[PDB]
Amino acid sequence: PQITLWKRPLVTIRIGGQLKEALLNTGADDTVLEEMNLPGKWKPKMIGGIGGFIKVRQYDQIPVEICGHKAIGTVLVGPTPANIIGRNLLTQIGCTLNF
Amino acid sequence: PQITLWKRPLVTIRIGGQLKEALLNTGADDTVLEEMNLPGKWKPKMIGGIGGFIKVRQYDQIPVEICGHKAIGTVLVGPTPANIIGRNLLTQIGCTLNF
Amino acid sequence: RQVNFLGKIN
Repeated sequence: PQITLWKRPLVTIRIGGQLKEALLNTGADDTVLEEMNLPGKWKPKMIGGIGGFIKVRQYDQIPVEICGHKAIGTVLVGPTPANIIGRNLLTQIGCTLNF
Repeated sequence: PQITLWKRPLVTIRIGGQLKEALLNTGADDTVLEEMNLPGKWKPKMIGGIGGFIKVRQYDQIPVEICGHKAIGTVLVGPTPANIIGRNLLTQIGCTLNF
Repeated sequence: RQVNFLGKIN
């Protein structure tokens, strides 16, 4: 599909069983999801953005379906103001920027 | 052009007659550049991200050449972690996400 | 690393 940028590029994604809306973010190296009680082992991490850094939990090899396109990789969970899909997963679904 | 996301989508831009490198960010509503001088009047503003909010200077109707394409719009200047080209200007150059 | 999400002006 082709997503214009008039509005925030939010799409439906499937992860850990749940369905949620997330922002396709080309300005994010990693994928960050709003707090959710995912099972499994994790490693502490610190990710930064405008305003500063936040502490998050890093889960690896987590399946994430993006707008029907299947992917699997590292997912960060923490106090982010929005569910964010970063390049680590966007590359897996063949997402590109075009103009 | 078509830009893949295996690396950060950085491009060169022309602003205020100067050249700079900026990140094509679909996860940003606005455009924010590191501290610099820009002609005209500005208004104090605030914008937030993952780490919270920061204070910026808001310049309106500023011409910005992005990777060869012309845009003229709002440009925020402040302590951003990196030069960011947001949707306000990405839409002007006809930029879309595709997969 | 860096997750540059940016909301609306405030």
